[PDB]
Amino acid sequence: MFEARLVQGSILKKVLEALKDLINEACWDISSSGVNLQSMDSSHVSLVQLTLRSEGFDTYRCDRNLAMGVNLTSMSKILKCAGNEDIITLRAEDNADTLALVFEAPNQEKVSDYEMKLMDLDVEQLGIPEQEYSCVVKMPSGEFARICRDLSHIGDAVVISCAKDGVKFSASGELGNGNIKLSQTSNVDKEEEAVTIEMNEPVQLTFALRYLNFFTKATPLSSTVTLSMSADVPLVVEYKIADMGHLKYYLAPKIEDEEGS
Amino acid sequence: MFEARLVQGSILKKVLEALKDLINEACWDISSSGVNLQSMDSSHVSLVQLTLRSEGFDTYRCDRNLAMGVNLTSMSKILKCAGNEDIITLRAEDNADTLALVFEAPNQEKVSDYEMKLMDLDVEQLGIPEQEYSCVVKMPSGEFARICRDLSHIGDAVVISCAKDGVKFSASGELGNGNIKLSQTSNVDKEEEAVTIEMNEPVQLTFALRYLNFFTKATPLSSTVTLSMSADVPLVVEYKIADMGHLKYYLAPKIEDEEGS
Amino acid sequence: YELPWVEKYRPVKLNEIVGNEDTVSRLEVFAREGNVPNIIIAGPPGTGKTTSILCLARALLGPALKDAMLELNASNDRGIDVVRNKIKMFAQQKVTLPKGRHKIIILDEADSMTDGAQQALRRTMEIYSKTTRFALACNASDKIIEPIQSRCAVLRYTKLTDAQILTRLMNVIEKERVPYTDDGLEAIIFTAQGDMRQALNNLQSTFSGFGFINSENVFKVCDEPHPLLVKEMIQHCVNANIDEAYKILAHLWHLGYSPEDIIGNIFRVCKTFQMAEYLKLEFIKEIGYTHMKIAEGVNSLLQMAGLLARLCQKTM
Amino acid sequence: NLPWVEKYRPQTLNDLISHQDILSTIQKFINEDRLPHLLLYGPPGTGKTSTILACAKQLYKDKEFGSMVLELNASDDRGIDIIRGPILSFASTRTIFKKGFKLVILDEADAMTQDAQNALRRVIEKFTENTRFCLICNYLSKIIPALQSRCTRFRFGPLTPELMVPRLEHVVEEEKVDISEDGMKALVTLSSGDMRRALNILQSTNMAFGKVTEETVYTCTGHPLKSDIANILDWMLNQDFTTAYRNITELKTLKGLALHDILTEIHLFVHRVDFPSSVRIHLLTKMADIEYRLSVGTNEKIQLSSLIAAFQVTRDLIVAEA
Ligand SMILES: Nc1ncnc2c1ncn2[C@@H]1O[C@H](COP(=O)(O)OP(=O)(O)OP(O)(O)=S)[C@@H](O)[C@H]1O
Ligand SMILES: Nc1ncnc2c1ncn2[C@@H]1O[C@H](COP(=O)(O)OP(=O)(O)OP(O)(O)=S)[C@@H](O)[C@H]1O
Ligand SMILES: [Mg+2]
Ligand SMILES: [Mg+2]
Repeated sequence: MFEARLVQGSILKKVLEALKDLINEACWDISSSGVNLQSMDSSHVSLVQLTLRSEGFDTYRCDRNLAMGVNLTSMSKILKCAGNEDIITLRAEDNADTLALVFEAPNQEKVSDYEMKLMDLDVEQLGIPEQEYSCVVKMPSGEFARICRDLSHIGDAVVISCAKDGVKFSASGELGNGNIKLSQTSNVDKEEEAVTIEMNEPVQLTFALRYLNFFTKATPLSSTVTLSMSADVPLVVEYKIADMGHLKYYLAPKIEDEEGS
Repeated sequence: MFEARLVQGSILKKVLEALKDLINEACWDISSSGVNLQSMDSSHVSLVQLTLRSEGFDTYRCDRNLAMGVNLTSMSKILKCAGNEDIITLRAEDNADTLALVFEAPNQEKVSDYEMKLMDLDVEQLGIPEQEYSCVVKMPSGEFARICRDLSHIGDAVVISCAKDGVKFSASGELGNGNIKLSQTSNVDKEEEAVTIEMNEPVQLTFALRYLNFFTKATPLSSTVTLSMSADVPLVVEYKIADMGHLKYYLAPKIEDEEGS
Repeated sequence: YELPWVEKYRPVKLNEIVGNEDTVSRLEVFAREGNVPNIIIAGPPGTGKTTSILCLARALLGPALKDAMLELNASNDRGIDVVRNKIKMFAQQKVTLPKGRHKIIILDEADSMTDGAQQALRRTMEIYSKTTRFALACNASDKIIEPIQSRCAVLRYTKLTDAQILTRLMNVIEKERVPYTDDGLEAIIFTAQGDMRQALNNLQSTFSGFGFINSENVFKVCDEPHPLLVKEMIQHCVNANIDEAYKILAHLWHLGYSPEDIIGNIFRVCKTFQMAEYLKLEFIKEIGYTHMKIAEGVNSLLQMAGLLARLCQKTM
Repeated sequence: NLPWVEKYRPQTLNDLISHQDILSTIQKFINEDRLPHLLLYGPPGTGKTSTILACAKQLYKDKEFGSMVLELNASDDRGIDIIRGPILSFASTRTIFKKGFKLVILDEADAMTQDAQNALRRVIEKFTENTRFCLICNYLSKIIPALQSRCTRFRFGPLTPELMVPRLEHVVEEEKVDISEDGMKALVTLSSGDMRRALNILQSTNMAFGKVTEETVYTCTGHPLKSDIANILDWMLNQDFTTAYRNITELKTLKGLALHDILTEIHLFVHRVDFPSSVRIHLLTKMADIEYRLSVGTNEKIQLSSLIAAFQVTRDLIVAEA
């Protein structure tokens, strides 16, 4: 018997509006550590890794480990009928197939029990490497979301660079060239508006713009986002939820072969 | 000679967007009691009654009864022309083929005389039986609109169940069942959230979704909504708009399935 | 608000189906084997192609029928978008089912779809074969492409035989306690023209109209050309007579019947006439020639009189 | 002012005649609220639309006739967009009026294709308790047997002249025109057992000339005269080939006749002429062949010569048998 009590529906709402245009079907692993979502997209390029800890929920109870799989657009439309100040009760049992979302409304008088039908897809678990990378940059999430929306217009795929100085965004689009470079943003009053460089080895890699745009729809979950780049292991975009868990997006590069000349 | 003056212009500018997509024309009937407007939808499912009494107007001049037929397509764009707190007047002659709507421009500088033609439409009054309703619910209006918007994401035909416990709005679609039940909201400070049940015998009626959305298009007219239903009587949605009169929506249920055992 | 007898007395188990013999035994074996393949059911309309797969699905799934059974008719939209969305959506749901149980997606009237719909249905049947088993009810199996029927079993339904319709009609008569005569049973067979739902509808129509079953009451509510007069016309055409046959034809023409109705009853009587075999075949060839004239657009009384003269000229 | 059919259209179950068993069964079904989907089929102008409009005005009042009755006719094309269009949306809805079924009058239902009739079969079987269809058609055989197997059919036959003449006497007593016996015989023969063409021909004879006799009807309509076809058959049976061909082609270019009308009137004539059976078979086979040869669109003089040819072989055989 799996029962999770989300304290606020806003974080679930932002998680689902982040994952709405990326994943065909979402798989949840349920254990005493909490809930896990390690999955691929509809095109087998990106990876989603959502971890929700046990202490973040109001009441979290689980007897046996559960591997459920649900349609995602159906769950987006189910969660669309919900407020932002209501506790959310995810219910499932041992030997059935219905996922129940029970929450309050903004009237705070009426219960709302939305049933859903799961899927029977057996998905091989891909092992996350959990290795070190070549560059780690801490940056506020609104900056990354607005620069993804700003950089989607110039081109179709973008090359990003990180070095000892700071982070760099480049786009060789049909309109022309778009190049930004930001470093040493820590000299403000706010603690969110800060860019921190951790590692040494500079990296330049190109990625599709649409996957970055679908990654940046987790904007108000975390005030600060973490970007990890490496030459071999994929690009990591990590949103740290404050008292619930974390959410990582992994993005594979694209081919940019040099000219023969 | 018909002359009417409203106290605030926003009455028409909230009551005519509810008839923008629901009904195709307007049949104004003039009398010493005031103005009324009974229109059946083109699909003969939805019925709109609008009754504005003479005491709510600033001034009201009428001599004999008049039947008037107008087109709502241009009127639904002429509602965008007027302001929100201006003073509107309706003027109609005896033998003329055009009616005048005279008000002030939103600049508060310019007299606006908009002239609209009359469609000589041959319509007849149906005649409401006005039977004793088997269940009466007093509810908020924005709550009803957001619950119709909530069940617009599940199925195309909601189910209203009304028992002595209260009202249960349930939508079943290809996604999954979602039910919302209200009961006993008299313990609130404001008097507009008193979701009250006024009759004993339970009913269970299945209604269309787009029609209830077209009905809930009229939220800011009033604060509370009176929903009347019975075993075979259509759904009655009553709005006590300000002090000048009221509005009524009549909706036939959907055809039940052959679920005999 | 009484239900019509077409859907009121539809059978609920495979033991009550009288149409086929080998195919209903194959379905009875499939209902206990639990390894049901994807099937395509072919036959004439109204022979029971969707009250058999329905009984198989109800005997297979049982209490989990409402969650693990999808009937898709041609009543809804028959575009490519609905088949892409709804069938894949239903196949992707999970149902807690036993070992030898699968979801069933019945596709009634699967012949009206295009080549793209069936060439995508190839992959939908191939990929989800563990979870769900398809059952396409087709009116004509030649319109089904070869790669669809290579990977799925083909089941054939014949037109109801008059003995089987007799057994079903006498079962319905004994169930509803209807008084009957043998001439009324022959008349309801003749107006039934081999179709079961047509037979049940005509029987319930004449029972609601007049009650007691007799051969005169059947043709008051149907009003075909009477088979006694049409059989007399064929008998006069076979006995070297043209004047009496045209007298019967003019009697059936001043009752306002179309040429198509009279020539259809002419062929239906000449199917079950009693004469020589070669005379039957020459008569059927002449009737088919005249029906080609009539359906071409020559629908005068002179064409029927010429048909009568040619039938009288074949028999010396 | 107005045509007589639009003036004197029947509005009562007793004002429609010769359908008394059908009207009795319809009244029996409609008093007990057991009326099924109806399929009224028959010749044109025998009382198909007016019967169901009388039944609709019996069921519904004048105010709710325009709301719970939808009429589709020959102005609407009957394909597959209509059956998924207005008639499905009409049948699949309830009404704020008294708790009764709807009604859809679909004129000329024999012009629907097999796919259209199967889609209509789906719509009919899906919604029964709230909608009762009425398909009216000329040919029963042009619709599928499934559609015949779900809706109750009724054969609206032609009106016998014995029962047809009291209504003609009523309309000649109400409207004072000159009436003779041969004019009434021409009316009940040329009208071919349907009241619509009889009233139209009677009104056209009244408006054109003023009196109704046999020759006035024949001149206003253009039907081939009996003595005309008698002269044609006499020329074919007792004249030379060139003489008969010249006489009949002058009569065709004078009287305005056509060879199809000559063929059907001669076909009606040769079953009065007491031929032997063998030459009757020969004449009928030859004339049916000439009818088909005219149907496929050939020259007309050669088919006329073939008709004269069949009758000349006939006259040789008749004289040789004498
Ligand atoms: N062998 C049979 N035994 C009993 N009832 C039968 C039999 N065959 C047909 N019926 C009856 O006839 C009707 C079956 O109609 P359907 O199966 O829906 O038509 P169909 O043959 O499947 O062709 P489709 O689905 O339109 S392509 C029901 O009313 C059955 O009760
Ligand atoms: N039984 C009848 N008694 C009296 N008048 C009749 C009768 N049947 C037909 N008529 C007259 O003939 C007209 C034609 O009748 P309708 O029913 O409208 O035609 P119809 O039978 O529907 O055939 P269509 O529409 O040409 S296919 C009516 O308006 C009457 O004037
Ligand atoms: Mg079927
Ligand atoms: Mg008509």
